Amino acid sequence: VTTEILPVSMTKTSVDCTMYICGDSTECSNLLLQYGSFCTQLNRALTGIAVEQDKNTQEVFAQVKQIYKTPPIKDFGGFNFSQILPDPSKPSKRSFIEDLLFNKVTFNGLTVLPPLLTDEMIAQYTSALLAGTITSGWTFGAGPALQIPFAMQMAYRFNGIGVTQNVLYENQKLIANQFNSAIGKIQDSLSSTPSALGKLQDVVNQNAQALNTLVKQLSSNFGAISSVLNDILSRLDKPEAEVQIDRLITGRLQSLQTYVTQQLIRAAEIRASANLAATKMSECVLGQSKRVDFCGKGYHLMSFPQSAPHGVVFLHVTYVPAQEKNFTTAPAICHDGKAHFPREGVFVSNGTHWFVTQRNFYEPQIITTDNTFVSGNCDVVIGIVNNTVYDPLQPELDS
Amino acid sequence: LVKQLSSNFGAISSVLNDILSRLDKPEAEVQIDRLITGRLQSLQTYVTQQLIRAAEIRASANLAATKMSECVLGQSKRVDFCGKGYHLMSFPQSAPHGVVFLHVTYVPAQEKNFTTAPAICHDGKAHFPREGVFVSNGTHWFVTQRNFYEPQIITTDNTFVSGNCDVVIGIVNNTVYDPLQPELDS
Amino acid sequence: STQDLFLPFFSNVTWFHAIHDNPVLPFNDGVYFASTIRGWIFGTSLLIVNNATNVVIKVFEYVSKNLREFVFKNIDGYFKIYSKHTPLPQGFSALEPLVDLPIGINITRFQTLLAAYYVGYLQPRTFLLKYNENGTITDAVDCALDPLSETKCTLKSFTVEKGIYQTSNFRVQPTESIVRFPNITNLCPFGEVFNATRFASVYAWNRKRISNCVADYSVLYNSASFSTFKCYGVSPTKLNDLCFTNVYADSFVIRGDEVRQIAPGQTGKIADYNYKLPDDFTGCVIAWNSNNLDSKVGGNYNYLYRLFRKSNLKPFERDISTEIYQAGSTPCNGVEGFNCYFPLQSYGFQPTNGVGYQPYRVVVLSFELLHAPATVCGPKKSTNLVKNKCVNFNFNGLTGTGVLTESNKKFLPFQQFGRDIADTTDAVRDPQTLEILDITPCSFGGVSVITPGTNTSNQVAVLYQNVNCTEVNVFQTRAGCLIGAEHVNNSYECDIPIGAGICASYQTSQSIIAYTMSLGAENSVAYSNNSIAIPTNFTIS
Ligand SMILES: *[C@@H]1O[C@H](CO)[C@@H](O[C@@H]2O[C@H](CO)[C@@H](O)[C@H](O)[C@H]2NC(C)=O)[C@H](O)[C@H]1NC(C)=O
Ligand SMILES: *[C@@H]1O[C@H](CO)[C@@H](O)[C@H](O)[C@H]1NC(C)=O
Ligand SMILES: *[C@@H]1O[C@H](CO)[C@@H](O)[C@H](O)[C@H]1NC(C)=O
Ligand SMILES: *[C@@H]1O[C@H](CO)[C@@H](O)[C@H](O)[C@H]1NC(C)=O
Ligand SMILES: *[C@@H]1O[C@H](CO)[C@@H](O)[C@H](O)[C@H]1NC(C)=O
Ligand SMILES: *[C@@H]1O[C@H](CO)[C@@H](O)[C@H](O)[C@H]1NC(C)=O
Ligand SMILES: *[C@@H]1O[C@H](CO)[C@@H](O)[C@H](O)[C@H]1NC(C)=O
Ligand SMILES: *[C@@H]1O[C@H](CO)[C@@H](O)[C@H](O)[C@H]1NC(C)=O
Ligand SMILES: *[C@@H]1O[C@H](CO)[C@@H](O)[C@H](O)[C@H]1NC(C)=O
Ligand SMILES: *[C@@H]1O[C@H](CO)[C@@H](O)[C@H](O)[C@H]1NC(C)=O
Repeated sequence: VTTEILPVSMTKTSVDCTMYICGDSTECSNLLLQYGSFCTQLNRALTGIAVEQDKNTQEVFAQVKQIYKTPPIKDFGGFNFSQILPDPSKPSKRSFIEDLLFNKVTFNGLTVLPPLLTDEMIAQYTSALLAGTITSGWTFGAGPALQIPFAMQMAYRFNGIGVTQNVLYENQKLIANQFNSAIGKIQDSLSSTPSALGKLQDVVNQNAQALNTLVKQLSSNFGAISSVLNDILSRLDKPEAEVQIDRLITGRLQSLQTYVTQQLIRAAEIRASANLAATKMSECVLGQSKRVDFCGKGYHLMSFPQSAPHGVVFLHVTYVPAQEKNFTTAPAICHDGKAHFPREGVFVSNGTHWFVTQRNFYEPQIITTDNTFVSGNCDVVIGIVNNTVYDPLQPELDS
Repeated sequence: LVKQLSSNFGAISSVLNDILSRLDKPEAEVQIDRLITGRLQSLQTYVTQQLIRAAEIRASANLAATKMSECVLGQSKRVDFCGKGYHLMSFPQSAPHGVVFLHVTYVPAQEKNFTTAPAICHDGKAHFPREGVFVSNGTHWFVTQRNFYEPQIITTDNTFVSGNCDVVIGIVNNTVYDPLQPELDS
Repeated sequence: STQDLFLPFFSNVTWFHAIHDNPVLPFNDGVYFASTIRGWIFGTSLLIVNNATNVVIKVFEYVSKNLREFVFKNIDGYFKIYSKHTPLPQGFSALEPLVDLPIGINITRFQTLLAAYYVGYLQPRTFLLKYNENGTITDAVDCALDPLSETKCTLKSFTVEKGIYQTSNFRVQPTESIVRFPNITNLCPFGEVFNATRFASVYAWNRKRISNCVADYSVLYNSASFSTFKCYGVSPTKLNDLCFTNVYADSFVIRGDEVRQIAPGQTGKIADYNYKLPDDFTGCVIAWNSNNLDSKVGGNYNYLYRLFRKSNLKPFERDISTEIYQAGSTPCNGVEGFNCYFPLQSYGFQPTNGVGYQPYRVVVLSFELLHAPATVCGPKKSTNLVKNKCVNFNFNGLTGTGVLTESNKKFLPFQQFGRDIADTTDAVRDPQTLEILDITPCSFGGVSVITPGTNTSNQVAVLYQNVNCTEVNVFQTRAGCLIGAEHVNNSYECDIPIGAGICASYQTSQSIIAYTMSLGAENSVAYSNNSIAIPTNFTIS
């Protein structure tokens, strides 16, 4: 179980250009009128960014038609999702890991606009996706939700990675124990390491730094006798106060344009990240992905979403092979001058004689006419070996 | 951008000919420099915003190209990349400054509840389905494909054996019809 | 979109009757007029008459179902008239101008000679004009009549699509003005430094330190005794409303035409050898001829200057050195002669000299705008102190606007100002008493207008962003204060996003409703450990 943290949105800001530049002075406002519609462009740009943030959140999290609920009794074949399912005790119906994540990300015309979706709404969406994956699998993302036992779902997914479903049903307890242990280890690795959420904190810090620079830039003279419009106006007459105020306007307008340009660029970056998070919610959560390294490291089984401040955290559950063994193998087998190839798997030998096994989990089986298919004679394949192929009808053919 | 030419930017007029037809070189130069400063700032702003919008449009176009390659020239297993549902095929249609994909998908419908088992015990042997699931309508057990109810008799052809029926959790007892013995008239 | 004096839409125009005598009318910045009355007296002068053949106008003379609509106004004396023959009903009918009188009468009255008529006044009201293809105003929008018209002006359209638009910025206006100067009474002794008997000579210019007083610089630039009275970094006009820490009157007497050397960045004799002002000088220079007493017959050589100096000077340093000046390499050691000069010489001031030669008294008033307590203030009256209200305060000469409150900030006895990240005064100390009060910018925010499409309706809701409803049918969000929306307890798909989970829609007697948006239809999958749902059919989507 591995985490992937993706930023989805950033803070929605608005700046009254005419109030940042000209606080409440009407001399300065009339003097800024003759720069045209720069203020309108700036506000339009920032408003577009702000709308885009809510759009990104919708695209990532609003991927369920209905709000699915987990049953009261959590009998999931030994699998325990208590740490990722919502806690009804808390006022905000958040999971333990979501609470853990939310504790680790910490005028002059500037306002911060609230997001359209509250953290509670996002937590509801995440709980719905979780419940859908737990109760219905990948069906709820492709149509109506169709209930299926969780062990049978995980067998489906095991087949999806090329491992027979007997392998899960015969190791169900071990697989559940491994999963629950890995979730606990996620809990711990997150609660301890401080910079696990560096990406979201970085988004936050970038925004704060930009705003602080913007604000400090009002203490600059830009060539004028003072950085305070009132002092200029309380000391000078109209014709020369106008000169000083024009200097200040030029400077503050340049500063604000720099801010807005940088924010547009960062918003494009964040939009890319949110589109990636949306694709991962569709392909990893609402389905089983064959794409390598797209849903974690290993053969992807299933991902679980968790809300985070301005972002999403995917818990990718993958199958990692282990405890390798060396065998000698062959592409085909000669039997009665016929070349046999494995329908599904490989021919291996422990040294003495030959078996056929599936490629991702050693499960040796007798080489029969059911595990193999014939194509040609045994004089054209490079590496073909001699061995008997057991037809399971002749010894049965007592009649 | 065009309206930004009606702005003075501090000059006495926004019209160069007026400044040139009214003032001599030394001071007309001052006023024209104000106008140049402002109009150049406006043009730089326009170009920067256009670069940013062009980046957005390039991203959208690359997405559309990926969708033409994967949804139209092939059949995609990527969920929600080519419409909602199990994707069958997409068709393109040109549009002003863009493309329109008609995604044809298969959406399951008319669900039915069944009771299921992961495996079946027969002769001390655990049978699992090669392709599909075991279901029961209440009386007999059948094996069907997972996305369309099409029940079939559980045979030794619809299933494979792996182990005994004491390790699978939820295994049920039911007969597995070998299609050789009643056929074995000889 | 123009910004002119218009008749605001849907306003109260008086209706007068003449027959049971024309009544008395005022004339503000402008006037409207209509009728079913030929003539219009003015004054505080102008007169118009229709002899049924040509209009006659006098002051100057000029000659040239009748809803005869008229508009009159005066701007810098120019008197504009507009009118139209409309055959107060509905519709639009723009008024072409007919005449302008470019003379200029101060008008504060209005009359009429000769029925029933109408009168409406004009205010500066930004309008959005709709010129049709044929070039005629066929429609208009008053940008301040209502929120919908403000939205139309902000979008520059007559149709508004459904949505939420921030149209302007709300901010509380000040209730009253405040002035807090120190309780000082003694006048600054300006007559002394100005009417002194003998100003020290330019090489030993004498610097009086005016402090702890009330200076009235009004009388300085009122008196006409000064040939030159010119200030840098400040205007004399506004000197009576500034409070300075202290003033330095550097007085001396100099040559007649070497006066313009007393200014920042100046180079020459007195600048670089005797007295220069810093390039950041903030203060006034006063120079006036002293031929009346200073210069006498025979040569008044009792006023000195320093001719030779080995190098230049700092701003504001004095040299009382009388030591000889050495030009060559041979030491002099106190004896004149070969290359041994005396650096001090004497002005030759006789009334027989030229006009650009007489002695000029020069006093340079240098001001320091430090943050120490202000001692030299202006002749401005202090007022009372008002807290918990947006006011136009003036503490020790620094203006501002905001709400004053009791602060718990621990100013140390030497501090007089708090300061913000943006060099904004966050807190201040009263000069009259000694207490620390916090300054806070009185509430502001954006004003968004929730409107369905103008096709659907014309009523709107208004969102005051990030403000309480107490400083502005009414419903408080975490996005601000909504006005004009009904808060239902239901939950629907979001139509118009307000924020913080709140959406707004036009529906039911249609109205604007504000609700908490729903994420979707609840559902509970019938999950059990031995149940599976399998499809029996499909749709091709
Ligand atoms: C599968 O669904 C289709 C509808 O998508 C069903 O078709 C309809 O059948 C009814 C009566 O049988 C007709 O009145 C409709 O005109 C049919 N519609 C179409 C589009 O063919 C079909 O019967 C369903 N099959 C099953 C087994 O339920
Ligand atoms: C699930 O795990 C939690 C620890 O996170 C534990 O308290 C709880 O008992 C577990 N539930 C089951 C059924 O094992
Ligand atoms: C396979 O044999 C090689 C022999 O060089 C050895 O290095 C390797 O560790 C063996 N692998 C396993 C999984 O035992
Ligand atoms: C190989 O496997 C067979 C059957 O599993 C066993 O009989 C034989 O002893 C094994 N030999 C080696 C070398 O592992
Ligand atoms: C494998 O390599 C050995 C020697 O390295 C050679 O004798 C043998 O024929 C090769 N077999 C195949 C299938 O290439
Ligand atoms: C396999 O058997 C055939 C005949 O049965 C023989 O010709 C061939 O050499 C054998 N191959 C090996 C590797 O022994
Ligand atoms: C399956 O049974 C449950 C019982 O809780 C029921 O709610 C659900 O509608 C059933 N499914 C179908 C497709 O009828
Ligand atoms: C289940 O199906 C079998 C064969 O299709 C039928 O004989 C039996 O009656 C069915 N039982 C129920 C409960 O529908
Ligand atoms: C399913 O749950 C029931 C009780 O709710 C239990 O008796 C049965 O053994 C369970 N079977 C499986 C396969 O979990
Ligand atoms: C299945 O059959 C075996 C013996 O044939 C029996 O021991 C076992 O209890 C049966 N299982 C059930 C669920 O009846």
